[PDB]
Formats: sequence, structure tokens, C-alpha cells
Amino acid sequence: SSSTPLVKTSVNYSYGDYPLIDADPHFKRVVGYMRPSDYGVIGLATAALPAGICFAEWLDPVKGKFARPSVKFLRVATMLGFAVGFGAAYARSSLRFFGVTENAREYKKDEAQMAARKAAGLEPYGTSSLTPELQEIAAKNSAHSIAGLFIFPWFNFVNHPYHGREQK
Amino acid sequence: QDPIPSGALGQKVPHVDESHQDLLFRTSHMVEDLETYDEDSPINTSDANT
Amino acid sequence: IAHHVDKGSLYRLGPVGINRLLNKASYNVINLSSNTRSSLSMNSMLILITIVSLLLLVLVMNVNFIIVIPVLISILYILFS
Amino acid sequence: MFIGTIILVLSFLGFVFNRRNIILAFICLETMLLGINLILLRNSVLFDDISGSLFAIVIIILAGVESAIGLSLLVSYYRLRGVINSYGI
Amino acid sequence: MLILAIISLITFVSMSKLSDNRAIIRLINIYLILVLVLDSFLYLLFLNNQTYTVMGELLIFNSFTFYIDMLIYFIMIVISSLYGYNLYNNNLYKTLFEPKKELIILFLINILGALLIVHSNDFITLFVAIELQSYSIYLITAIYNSSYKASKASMLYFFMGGILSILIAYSINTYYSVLNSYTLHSLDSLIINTLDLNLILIALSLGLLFKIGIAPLHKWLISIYENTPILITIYISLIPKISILSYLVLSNISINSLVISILAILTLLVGSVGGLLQIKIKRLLAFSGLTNAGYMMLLLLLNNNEFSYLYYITQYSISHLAIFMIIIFSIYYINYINNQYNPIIYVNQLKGLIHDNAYLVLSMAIVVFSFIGIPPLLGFFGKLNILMSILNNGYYFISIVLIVASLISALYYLYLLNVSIQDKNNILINSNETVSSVLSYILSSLIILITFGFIYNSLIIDIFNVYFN
Amino acid sequence: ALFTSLVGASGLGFATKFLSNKIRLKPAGYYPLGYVFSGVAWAGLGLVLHNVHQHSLEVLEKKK
Amino acid sequence: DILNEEAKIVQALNNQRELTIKMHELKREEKDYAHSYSPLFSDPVPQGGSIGKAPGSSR
Amino acid sequence: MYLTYYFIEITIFLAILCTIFIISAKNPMVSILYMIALFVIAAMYLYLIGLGIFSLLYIMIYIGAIAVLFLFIITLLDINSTELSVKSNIRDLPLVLISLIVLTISGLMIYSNDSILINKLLEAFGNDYNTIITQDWFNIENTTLLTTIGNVLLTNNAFILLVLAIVLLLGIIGPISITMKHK
Ligand SMILES: CCCCC/C=C\C/C=C\CCCCCCCC(=O)O[C@H](COC(=O)CCCCCCCCCCCCCCC)COP(=O)([O-])OCC[N+](C)(C)C
Repeated sequence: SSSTPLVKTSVNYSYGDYPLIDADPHFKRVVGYMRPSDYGVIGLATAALPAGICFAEWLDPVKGKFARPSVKFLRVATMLGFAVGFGAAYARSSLRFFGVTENAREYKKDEAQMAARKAAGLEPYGTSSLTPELQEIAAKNSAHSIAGLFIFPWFNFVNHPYHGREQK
Repeated sequence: QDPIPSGALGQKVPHVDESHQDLLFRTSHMVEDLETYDEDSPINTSDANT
Repeated sequence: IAHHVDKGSLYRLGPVGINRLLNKASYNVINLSSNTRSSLSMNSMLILITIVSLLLLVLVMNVNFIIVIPVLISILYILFS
Repeated sequence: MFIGTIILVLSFLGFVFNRRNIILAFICLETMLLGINLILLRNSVLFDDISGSLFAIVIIILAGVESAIGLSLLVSYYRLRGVINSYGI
Repeated sequence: MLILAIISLITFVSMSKLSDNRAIIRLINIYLILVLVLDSFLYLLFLNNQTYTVMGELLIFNSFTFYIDMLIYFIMIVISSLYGYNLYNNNLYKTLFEPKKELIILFLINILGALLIVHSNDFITLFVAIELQSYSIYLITAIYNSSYKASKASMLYFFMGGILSILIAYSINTYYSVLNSYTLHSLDSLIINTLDLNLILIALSLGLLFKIGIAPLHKWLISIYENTPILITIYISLIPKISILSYLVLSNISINSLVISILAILTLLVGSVGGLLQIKIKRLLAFSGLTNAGYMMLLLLLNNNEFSYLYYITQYSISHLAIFMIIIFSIYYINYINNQYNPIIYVNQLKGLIHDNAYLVLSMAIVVFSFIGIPPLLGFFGKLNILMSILNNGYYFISIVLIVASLISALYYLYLLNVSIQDKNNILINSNETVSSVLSYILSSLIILITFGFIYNSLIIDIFNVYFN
Repeated sequence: ALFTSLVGASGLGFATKFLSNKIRLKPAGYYPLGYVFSGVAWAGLGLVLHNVHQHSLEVLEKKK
Repeated sequence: DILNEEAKIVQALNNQRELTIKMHELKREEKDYAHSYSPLFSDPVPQGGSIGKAPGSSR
Repeated sequence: MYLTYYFIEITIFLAILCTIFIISAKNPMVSILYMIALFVIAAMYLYLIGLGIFSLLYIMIYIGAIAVLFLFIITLLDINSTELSVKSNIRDLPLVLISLIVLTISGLMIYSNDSILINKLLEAFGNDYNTIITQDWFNIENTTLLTTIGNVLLTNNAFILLVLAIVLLLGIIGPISITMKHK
């Protein structure tokens, strides 16, 4: 009843040298488990786009004379820098769920939180407001969508049962 | 400033000067290449759509 | 030998006969689509033949292989000369 | 499959063998897409599925946006010239 | 993160003025650079040729596709670094090579259309993505509206692309009629024995292949390439070729194909002998596009063509890109300038270029020797690795005609040098203004890749071995 | 060795700056800090490709 | 002292030759459905289209 | 009651006739008028086969927008056009008489799976056999055709609708990319 998977799914099928937690992480989990070195990459990307434009016109100016670009482009550079920083942030932090990068301080937290909600009796992943067929379809859509970060952004907001874990 | 332009074989090719875009040279039937008279010269447009 | 062989006939199979061979064959594949300044109708009646000629060519092939080789040599003759 | 193949082949030869105007090219191109639809939709019916109808409802849209794009291309061609020629572009 | 760019910039370009277009293109260039720098750690996802099917049997993400997906952004940075940056700061160089308002939108819509084919699994993603990129070529061609040749070229390209789009849709519909599925892996090597599929799968191939310049229908593309302006045509010659060729090479639907082998031979013949007596430079250059896109149906005949293809595609894209940028540099030194959209038209016009500067002819010499496969250059190992696969899998007459085609082609590659190292009579003694710094650093880097890529050849083979096997 | 693999890519960078000066009809040393910029950039490319090859070798070692 | 420095190089080339023969055999080796396609969802089995579904359709 | 039998083969003959009147007409508007006739013969066939929904979608967009679009273009534009004269178009006849035969027979070849090349063609015509229609009582709600298209475009193929957004986006940007001449 609304949490039975009823499809067949690989179990602990690691994608790297490290054990996976999760086959698609929910978006709240990715924003939860990301390291401070990841917020680093967000900040370096918000800094690199306006400084990148001012540098790239220091090379060759647009009107022949070196003038600073307007604040109008520095705002859009800051926005798209947050965009690249968030793309790199989601991309790093969800490689850590796949077991393809170094997976030490998050396998412990995912022992901890899953065990801490097995004690409170509720579902291990959460009750969506979807019929289970829509959960299957909506997570065949969001499976492995982090490849293709170069084309389109797609995320997990669906909260479906299966994640490639041991039993459920 | 050369007397005979070559054409990647032993052939004579036309040295395209300003003098190839005339009303005489317009509508001479020929392949899409080895041909002069472009439709868009600053001398051929003659301030079109004025 | 220095004139009828060394400069005469070994340049016919060398850089003199092949210059004339490529001159003729290039001139024919250039002049494939010379006239008909209506280039849309000229290229559009060409797309039909090249899904008809291939389509008959394969029919001729899978009954006997040998009877497409002169067809292909004759297509090279009508194309390059 | 007869009506689709016939619209496709005859529309195709109506595209190929014109020399009179430019619009017969456009409308023969549009009826070729109709002829592809007439074959696809009957294969949807006879196999009992929507997925040929899925490709149908997508190619309706692509035929639409195709016409919108290509007639803006024609108005580009006509703005600079005076009159679209009989023999073609 | 293309669409994160496109949705943002379309609102950004809607409100900016006509003077702001250069700096808009500069912004998009730097954005693509940082998408390549900060997000290129996604190579780790595959380690043993691991392939993902994403959006539900709809897209297919593997590593061949990741490499093409990275290659297209790199060449787009080189293309967009042209429209962003002035060549010289003169009156002429502002009225030449002006970017339109909607041009930077249509590039990225085309890259969306080109990426959704190499990543494509379903036929409906194939059809929607060939349509997206075909529209974008219809409109990248026609955006210079006030040009007679460009409008005629866009109108020709429209109807020919329309016929080949309906031929592809007919093949897709027909494969659907004989088998219920749309995906290519419903084949899974048991169908093809017990099922006559050869005619469907070739007509699907030939539908895309004729869009690219397969040589019975080569005459229309050469006309479009010669008629567009000289900067639209570097993009619209690179992009559809590499996008669909990596499609047709990723999904080997025509093995042992006799139609493909004939048209491969016919391509290698008529390209190398068509470029021989030609006086226009974009022509010569487009038949060099044709023979090199006909070392492609060859690998398309093969099975397991992912070293030969990928190495030759990035070879060809760098070499292509570099020689167009060389003649874009060469237009300053020529004596006659016609036709504002297309300033150098004849290869007779770049005479005596060594007496103007020598290092641009040094650059031109290394690229033209890289096209003809000269062994210490990067363009050599491309033909070497085609031939280590052609002969590997039984194509012996194909190999002989490949060799003869390379030899006949070198005859019109070397015409560029025969013209460019000659006496001119009017040498330059002092130029007052100098060419833009970054836009010549890009060509210097693209040279030093060509002349020094055999250094890293061996690293690439080991990397390749890990990540595709 | 890592060090020669850095020095060679830095030499490729010095060649890029040199040839880019020589297309612009400048002298050899025109903006002599630009050699430092190109050397550091191409040396960083050598860092990247060196580390990718290291990790690829280790993945091959773990398959036995 | 030179025959040994040749035996080292010829071992270093026979190792590369065996490396190639392996990595050319590892390409043609057939691959699982879980490595080649979608890693999770390892079955090829559909259960496609379940709204008006009929009991007795499985086989 | 078997007057009501040949209804499909009738519309096939009418489509043949209607394309003959497409490609042989004097005015450029007479050709699009027979073209909207062709769309409505098609929509009659699509109702006839068992698809009532599509026929009305074809009326909505094919004698809907793109008709009005073509009629509109032919109004506010001048286009020279010659007539179908024998002195300019009889030269195409021996190619048409080959390509009709070859393209029709080959377009009827690939519906078959034998390997004889005469049993392939003769399976296209050798079908006069009446399918038997049983009643199964398994379906409970009237999920007709349009519901299932709205379920598959929106869940199973949401990406095709979402790339489709970019295509219609491009169909808006393109005519403004061309036909404006900003400033
Ligand atoms: C700090 C940046 C400053 C700004 C620079 C901006 C853009 C730089 C773009 C390109 C620079 C060249 C990098 C080449 C990477 C090749 C990766 C690869 O060999 O691919 C292999 C497979 O290839 C193939 O099948 C065959 C390709 C054959 C290439 C033929 C030409 C090569 C010769 C010159 C190229 C190498 C020159 C090195 C110069 C130091 C897959 O491995 P992979 O996908 O994991 O490698 C990417 C990992 N990554 C993203 C972290 C770098």
C-alpha cells in the first residue's frame, strides 16, 4: 500500500570503489549532506564569473579602451555563477551518494538517520502523494539524471520507495 | 602581380578584379563555381530597397 | 629511351597523363549541375534518382552479383566522363 | 497503408516535378507529412497501441512549427527581392 | 546547463539593445568555459563503459556520448570567441562580421538539438532533435537577411532538409510497422538474423547521411556552404556532421552494408576529384569537408569504431576550425575586398601571404599538412587508426580507394600553400593596429595541439582503454 | 615522473604565448608576464591529465 | 650488461603486446544488462501499461 | 447493407484523384483548395478506421492553422506560375513511369518478413480476412484515447513534451529573428 516497490531493482550495485548509499538522492538529502568544501565550489563559481568578465575585457576591451563592465552584467554574472556553483554542488554531492567518490562521513550519517526513522516507525524514505505507478514512472524519469548535467537540470522531488538499498 | 594564375592543375583561372561585375557579365550560363558576378557586391546592389 | 620512354611514356603513367585524367574527370563532376539556375528544381530532381538508382541497383544485385559491376563501371563512366 | 503511400509518392513527385511556382513545393511537403501520418495511425490501430499515436501527436506539432519557420524564411527571401520567381529560388 | 543558459539569456537578449550583442556573446562564452571547467568531473560516472538510460528508456548516457558532449562545448567556445571579439578596431571590421540580435540564441538552441541526438535512445527523441537542429540551421543561415546568397541558401536548405526529414520519418514509421518497439535495442542480435531489416536500417541511415553530404547528393550542400557568410559556415559545417555521425556510429545499424560501401567509395572519389579545379576557397574547403566526412561511412560500416571515430573527430574539428580561422586572419592582408558578408572568396586572393607575415603561413602549413596526413602531426594518426580498423575487419578495396582518395585530395590541399608562398610585389612594412590578443592566442593553441598531440597519444590510448572497456 | 610532465606542458604553454606574439607581429618578449600565465595554465592541464592517468592505472590494478 | 638491458626492454614490449591482446579481447566480451543498460532496473521485463489491465497477461 | 462496405477503398480512390488535382491546377490558390479537400478526405479516413478524435484534431490544425497560413501567404504575395503544358513537362514522363512502379512496389515491400522478393510483395495484397472482435469486460472507466495521450506525454514521455516546449519556443523566436529588422 503506497510503499511496495513491485519492480525488480539491483541491490547494492556500487558505481565505484566505494559502497553506494542511494541510487537517486532526494533533493533535500543532497542539500543536507554536502560538505563545506562543496559550498566552497559554489562561492568560487560566484566569484569566477564577474571576475572572469572583467579579466576577459582586460585582455581585449570592447570599445578599444579599458573600462569596467557595467553593474548590469555583473549582476547576471553573479546569478549564472550561482547557477554553475549549484550545478557543480549538486553534481559533487550526489556523486558521494553513488559510491564513486570518497564515501566515509555520509555512509555513517545514512546509517544514523535511516536507523533513527526505523525507530520512529515511519517509512524509510517518506510518503508521497502519488499512486505507486506514478512513483515508478516518476523515478524512472529521475534515475541517473545527474549525468546530462551538461544539457538539462533534473532533480528528484518524488519520494518513491526504491533506491537500490538492501531490503526496501 | 603574376602573369598566369594556376588552379591546382595545369589550368588557367580568372584573376577576379573589380571588372567582373558588369551588366554584360550578368546572366552568362555556367556552373556554380569557376564563376564571377556575385549577386551581392557593393557595386552590384546599387543601394537596393531604397 | 630518354624521349620515347623516360620522358614519353613513363610520364603518361606518371604526372602528365594523370594531370589530364584528373582534368577531364574533375571537369565532368563540376559540370554535373551546370545550367538550370533554378537550383531547387535541379537538386530536387537529383534526390529522386539517388533513391531510385540505388533501389533498382540492389534488386539487380541480389539476383546475381556479376551483373552490377558493369552497371557501376558505366555509372562511373557517365559520372566522370 | 495504401492512402498514406499514395499521398507520399504522389506528393513527392509533385514536389520533384514542378518548375512553375514556389508554393506547390510547400504544400507538397505538407501533404508528405500527412502521408506519413496516414500509415502511422493505422499501425497504431491495428497493433492496439497509442505509441504510434504518440509519434503522430508529436509530428503534428513539428509539421506546424515547420510551416511557421519556413514561411518566415520565405518572407526573408521576398523582402530583399521584389517578386518570387517562377522558375524558383 | 544549456537550458539554464537559454531560458536566462533569451530574457536577457530581449531587453538589451543592438550595441550590447558583443558583450552578451562574451558572457555566454565565459559561461561555457566555466561549465567545462567546474563540471567536467562527470567522467568518473563511467569507469568500465558504464551506460545510463535516463528519462525512462529515452536518453542514453555513456562515455562516447560524454566525449562528444564535451567536444561540442569546446568548439562552441572557439566559435563564440569569434563573435564576441573584434578582429581589428577599424571601421571596416565593425561593418564586417556583425552579429545579429538573435544569433546567440540560435547557436545554443542548435547545441540543444545536436546534443539530444548523440544522447538519444528513442526514435522520438531522434526525430524531435533532428527537427530542433534543422530549424536552427534554417535560421542561422537566414539571419543575415540582407544578403542575396544567404536567403537563397536558406530557402534551398529548407526543402532539401525537409525531404530528408520525411524520409527519416518514413523509415522510423516502417520499423515501427514491422516491430512494435521504437528503441534500437529491441534488435538485441536475434532479430536481425530471423528478420529482413536491412532495407529499413539503411533507409534510416541514408536519411541522415544524405543530410550531411553523402555524395550522390553532394551538390546542394556545397552551394549552401559557398553562399552563406564565412562565419555562419564554420558552425553549420562542423555541427550537423559530428552530431549525427556520432549518432550513426554509436548505434551500429548498418554493418556489412553494401549501399553504404558503394556510397563511401563514391564519396571518396567525387570529393577528391571535385575539389581539383576550383577557384573559390570555401568550395575547396567544403570538398575537404566532403572527403573527410567520407572517411565516416567507412567507420559506420565497422563494428567497434570508438577509437578511430573519436580520435578522428577531434582531429578534424581542430583542423577544420583552425583553417577557417586562418583565412579569417588572412582577409586583412589581401588587396581586394568584395561582398561584405563573405570578404575573401577566391584562393587566388591570398597570394604572397608569406611576405606579409611568415608565421600565419607557418600555421597554415601545419594545418594543411595535417589534412593530408603527415606523420609527426596529429592528423596522421587519424588516418592511421581508420586504417587499423578498415583492414582489421576485411575491407581491402576500401583501403586501396582510401589511399588513392587521400593522394588525389592532397593535390588541392597543397594549392593553398602554392598560392600562399609566392612573391607579391607589395609587402607590408608596418601595420599600425594589431590583431586581437585572445583571438590569436586561440589559434596558436589550436596549432600547438595539432603539432604536438603525438606527445599525449599514448596517455590517450591508456585512458581510453580504462574508460571504454 | 610528475615533474617532467609539468615542465613539458609548461613548455607547450611558452610555445603558445610565443606563437601568439608572432602572429600579432610583436617581438618575442612582448608581455613577459603572459609567459607565466600560459605556463601556469598549460601546466595545470598537465596536472589534470597526469592525475586522470594515475587513477585510470589504479582502476586497472584493482581488477586482479 | 647489455644483453640484460635488452631482455628488460623485450619483456617491456611483450608485456605491452599481451596488454593489447587482452584489451582487444575485453571489448568483444558480452556484457550484462545491468552493466550495459540501466544499472538499477536490471530486469528487461516490462509490466507496461497498467490501468485497464487484465489478469492473465504475464507469461 | 453492403453498399456500406467499400467505404475505405472509395476514399483511397478519392485521395488519388485529389492529388492529381493538386499538381495540375492553374492558380496557386486552386491547389491549396484541393489541398484542404485532401485534408478532409484524410480526416474522413481517420474517422472511418476507428479514430474519431484525430479527425477533429486534423480539422483543428491542418484545415485549421496551416491552411489559413498558406491561403494568407498566397493572398498578400505575388507568385508567377506557368501552366502544366505538354511542351515543358512531357520530358519527365518516362522517369515518372519508372519511379511510380518502383517507389510504389518498394513502399509495399517492407511490411513482410520473408526472403523471396516475390512473396514479400504478394503479402501486401493477399489480405482479405475478417478480424474477429471479442468483448472483454476488463476496463472500468472511459479512458479513451486522449486520456492515454495525456498520460504518456506527461509521465512516461515528459521529456518529449519538455523538449517540445523548446521547439515551439524556436517557432516563436525564429520569425522574430528574421522578419523584424530591429532599429
Ligand atoms: C584549466 C583549463 C583552462 C581552460 C581550458 C579550456 C579548455 C581545454 C580543453 C581541452 C584541452 C585538451 C584536453 C584534452 C583532454 C583529452 C581527454 C581524453 O583523452 O579523453 C579520453 C578519450 O578520448 C578519446 O577517445 C580520443 C580523443 C583523442 C584526442 C586527440 C587529440 C589529442 C591530442 C592533444 C590533446 C591533449 C593535449 C594536452 C595538452 C596539455 C576519455 O577520458 P576522459 O573523458 O575522462 O578525459 C577528460 C577528463 N577531464 C575532463 C578531467 C579532462
